[PDB]
Amino acid sequence: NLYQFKNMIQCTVPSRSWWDFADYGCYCGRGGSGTPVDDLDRCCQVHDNCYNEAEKISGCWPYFKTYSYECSQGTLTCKGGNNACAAAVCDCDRLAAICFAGAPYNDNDYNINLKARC
Ligand SMILES: [Ca+2]
Ligand SMILES: [Ca+2]
Repeated sequence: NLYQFKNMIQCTVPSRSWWDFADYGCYCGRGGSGTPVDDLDRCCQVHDNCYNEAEKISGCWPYFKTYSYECSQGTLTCKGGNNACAAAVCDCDRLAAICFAGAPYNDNDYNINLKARC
């Protein structure tokens, strides 16, 4: 569920306010298309793709379905016992939260002119 994803980003990118990822590049935030603007945007692109794949599981609604996970220090894990939809959504969220921590965040890529730049 979105709340859990938020908590994962809060946990993997402590130095950046969690809400900074909501409207970044061509893919971070509601929807997305075009060529990713940088590595962070590519992380979002793959996350978007990941959710699309999870949605193929009947009745699997990524923003809603809750899953079991833990985030402590140097660990972010999806726990067992998650059903197929929760396991797929947790992995998409875990891997994106991690990927976000590997990419430079460029303030020039926040809230861009989508028509011109994507
Ligand atoms: Ca998106
Ligand atoms: Ca925007």
